[PDB]
Amino acid sequence: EKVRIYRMDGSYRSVELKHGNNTTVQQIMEGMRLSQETQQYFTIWICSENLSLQLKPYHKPLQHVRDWPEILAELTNLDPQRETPQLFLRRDVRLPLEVEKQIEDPLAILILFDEARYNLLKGFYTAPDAKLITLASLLLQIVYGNYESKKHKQGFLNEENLKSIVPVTKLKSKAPHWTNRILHEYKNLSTSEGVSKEMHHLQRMFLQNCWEIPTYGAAFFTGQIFTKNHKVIPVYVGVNIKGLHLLNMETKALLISLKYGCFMWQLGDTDTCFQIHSMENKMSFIVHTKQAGLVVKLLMKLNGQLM
Amino acid sequence: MREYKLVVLGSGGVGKSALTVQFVQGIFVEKYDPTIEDSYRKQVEVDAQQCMLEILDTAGTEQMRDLYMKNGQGFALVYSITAQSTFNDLQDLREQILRVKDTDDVPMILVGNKCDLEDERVVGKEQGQNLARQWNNCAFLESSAKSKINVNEIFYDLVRQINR
Ligand SMILES: Nc1nc2c(ncn2[C@@H]2O[C@H](COP(=O)(O)OP(=O)(O)NP(=O)(O)O)[C@@H](O)[C@H]2O)c(=O)[nH]1
Ligand SMILES: *Cc1c(O)ccc2cc(C#C)ccc12
Ligand SMILES: [Mg+2]
Repeated sequence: EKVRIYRMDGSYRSVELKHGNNTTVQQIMEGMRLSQETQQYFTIWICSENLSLQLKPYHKPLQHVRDWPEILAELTNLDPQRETPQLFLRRDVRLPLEVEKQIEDPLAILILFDEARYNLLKGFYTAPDAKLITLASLLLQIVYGNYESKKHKQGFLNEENLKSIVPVTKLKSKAPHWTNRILHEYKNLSTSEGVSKEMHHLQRMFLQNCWEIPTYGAAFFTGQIFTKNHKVIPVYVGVNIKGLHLLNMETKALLISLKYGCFMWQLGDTDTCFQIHSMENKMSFIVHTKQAGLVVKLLMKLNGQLM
Repeated sequence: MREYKLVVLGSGGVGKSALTVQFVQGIFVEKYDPTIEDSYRKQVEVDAQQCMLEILDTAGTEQMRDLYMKNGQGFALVYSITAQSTFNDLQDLREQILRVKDTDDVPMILVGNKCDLEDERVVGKEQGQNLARQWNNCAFLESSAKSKINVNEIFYDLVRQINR
């Protein structure tokens, strides 16, 4: 018995299931090619198109795949016929930023790098144009190698090549005006002999620019808010080791970002919503979602980790 | 961007995974972990074009083998110059691929791995070149996953053979 454990880039590793569908996350984690250093940073997630859940070491992932239509009905209003789940190896949402900042293992770095790159291209990283251009330039070095005037000065950064290095939400309107600044920083990276060209060193540079993004490492949930005629605004709810972040589901625009200690939460009695009180703002809002129980529990655990 | 389906075949222990991981991730896998089935993706530039490579890393000790050759576009056939049996086994593989593809025009390369272990060699270089010539002048390379010798050239050459 075996299962494919995927990663964000489409790759997978098949792992033997010693105990069939009773095999645990911990057992599957052992079946990978990860040392104790590489292992502690990641865990098994179960994800379909519009629901991604971090699993626990004692969980049995194949039973979650089996029970997925019931999990979708409990936590979402989604259509279960288009949501076949798969198993992924992804960054542990509880991983403290201070721990990640001292990682030197090349395998852990590339696994984190690929997930970070996936979030950037999908539009889940909100950052100023300077930060985005810097990330795009690092991707050109990592993927296309050293800058060459013959190959990259003109007729290179078309939208086909732009897809790979800029967020999809910026491909149309803003990225085409960035191509000159991107190529300049790309040229600066290749010619600056003080910048290490080691693959894992370049991937760590990419991550360093991602660590200051507010939604970095966030687990994303789906919900709705009503606006002060009340209008419905579907939202992504991002919870990470820094706090809570609200993204417009359609544009990925950052509606609000709140650090731990600067806001409070309350789970609704109905369990299908939660309220947020922005300290030092007098502002409150309520998010309607059947994942409210998970969001609040995660908010408590990540707030409780901090010192 | 064009996608290329590449398959690394060979008997157990030859270094299929080490060669694949070195090419994709830049790491030398040291501990021997028998592979069930691993797939990798990697964007490279071959002949001034960006190519998305899907590399299938296969098990060397059991056969789903027919689906690999039905779907694969190019095939790296790997042996170890340390083990004579792994060289002897590649003959069956080369003929199985030609059978499933129903043609001898199949992108393919013969790879003699562990060329860093010279003081452990059992299969001579000339015997590898001899076999490649037998295989309708098939491409041939000696490689090492540690020393990074002829690692990228394996997958680059398959891409060119697919393009031709
Ligand atoms: N010295 C040396 N050792 C190598 C080389 N390539 C692989 N090895 C070693 O050979 C062993 C087996 O390597 P591996 O890639 O797992 O071989 P495999 O063909 O994938 N085995 P399997 O078919 O079971 O999946 C490992 O200990 C690895 O370090 C090489 O070029 N040089
Ligand atoms: C309850 C819980 C804990 O304790 C840790 C991490 C979690 C992640 C997700 C996701 C996605 C849901 C619940 C979690
Ligand atoms: Mg292997």
